[PDB]
Amino acid sequence: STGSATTTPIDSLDDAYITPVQIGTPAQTLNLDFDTGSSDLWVFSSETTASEVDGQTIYTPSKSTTAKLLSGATWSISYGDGSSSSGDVYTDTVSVGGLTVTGQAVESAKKVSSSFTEDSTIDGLLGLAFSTLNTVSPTQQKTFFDNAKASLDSPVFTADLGYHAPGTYNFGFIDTTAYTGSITYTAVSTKQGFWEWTSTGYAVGSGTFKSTSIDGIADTGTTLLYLPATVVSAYWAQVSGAKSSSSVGGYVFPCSATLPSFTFGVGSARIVIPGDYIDFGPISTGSSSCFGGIQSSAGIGINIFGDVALKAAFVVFNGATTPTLGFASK
Ligand code: NA
Repeated sequence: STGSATTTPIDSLDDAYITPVQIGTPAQTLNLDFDTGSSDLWVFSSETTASEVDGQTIYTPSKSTTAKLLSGATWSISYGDGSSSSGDVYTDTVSVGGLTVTGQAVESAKKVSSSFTEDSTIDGLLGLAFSTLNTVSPTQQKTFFDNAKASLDSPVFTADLGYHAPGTYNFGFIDTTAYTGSITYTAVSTKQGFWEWTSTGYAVGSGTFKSTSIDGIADTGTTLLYLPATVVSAYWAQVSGAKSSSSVGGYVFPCSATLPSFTFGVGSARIVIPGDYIDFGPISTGSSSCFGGIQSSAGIGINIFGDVALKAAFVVFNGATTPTLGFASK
């Protein structure tokens, strides 16, 4: 089997991407944030505290003839941005892009933090990291990918995120039309439950490439590119008037600037992030200070290849017995 679904930016900055997901029978379609940095499929639901719902579409298990309470199971998750959610669990039929899993754990939120409530466009998350991070207790649950895997034509999914445009998540096949050149595969460590890999270095604009190992994760659920402070300082030093603002919470730059590209290494291959991809616009409406898309990972404890980096590539998440990541230009 395979599946193929379009993923759409939630706003003009590509802050996140939503993908329609069918849950239950008859289908209830919710728009979920596919997150390769977490392992829970959770949704706004008929159980979510009413004051914490503001415009989201909810899953109502009582209306699904295939829903069953996973008795005694609870979940609770905290993300890198300080957001959180928790609740109970149902099993139900879940379909993505025509690929169906029966018996998928659907984590129903009873509580969500303010950042979820305030984002009316995201109806929940669909985690795509390794199932060892799933927070369901007392019986940990599998991701949608791990449940689908054995049915798939190939044990892979691919992320093809757009810059200010829709893109695609495919399951079970490589679309050889969706990228240029060849795919370079690199080793993954699953020790922390993430798609963790080591980039071979970077370049700023037309500068020379610096060969240096940068361990980090491929995380579609993170907007920005978080890298070591040395790398990030080297990037923003090429932008006149850029600075790190403790008041704003990262590097800002004059909105009048033209940003340089940023290149990262994948083995001997190179992925180029155009400068435009690194502009996240005014820090507040009408400001002439703009927020940067490359930020320091210092204090986060891991480097994160988030959407800024991933949307410059066609990315293969190879979930074979020895997992690997693949990157191609596009
Ligand atoms: Na922000």
